[PDB]
Amino acid sequence: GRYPFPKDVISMTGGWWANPSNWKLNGLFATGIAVGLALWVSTATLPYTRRREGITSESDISKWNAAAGVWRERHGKISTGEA
Amino acid sequence: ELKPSSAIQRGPLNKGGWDAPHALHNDGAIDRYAHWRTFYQERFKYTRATGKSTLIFLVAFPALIGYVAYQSEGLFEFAGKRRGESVTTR
Repeated sequence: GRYPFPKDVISMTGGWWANPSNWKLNGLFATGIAVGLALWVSTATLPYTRRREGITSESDISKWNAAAGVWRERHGKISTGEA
Repeated sequence: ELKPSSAIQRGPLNKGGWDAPHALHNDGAIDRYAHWRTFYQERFKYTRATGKSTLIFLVAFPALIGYVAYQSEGLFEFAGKRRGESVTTR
């Protein structure tokens, strides 16, 4: 279409047809940030990740159920289906 | 005879400042619309429609919520239940 547009206002998105001249140059910076962002984050998030299945033993969780029974018998609790 | 003293030398007031150029061509219809709106209460009266609205939202609607709130006061106790447990307290 290419209708005339008032070039006075400065928008954060650039405006109507932002085609600035050093786009070959400034893209060397932002992508240099972008890659430089991502690998910097991915290492930092690395010790915060974990494998879901198989983090502890079944023996630990079964002893936790044993501790549940020891707790619940001391409180004297009926089952969910007992009436 | 009784006029204030001659030692006043009073001057006319300014608003102080600059004539901003008028960035708005006001519509007299829109202006009298909004001026009709913001002083609605100075011409408000009682009709059947007024009475219908103030029947509902002033008396009937709070009485509906009062039938809700006091009758259902502390019934529900949704903390952790079981299949077969009562849900209310009454």
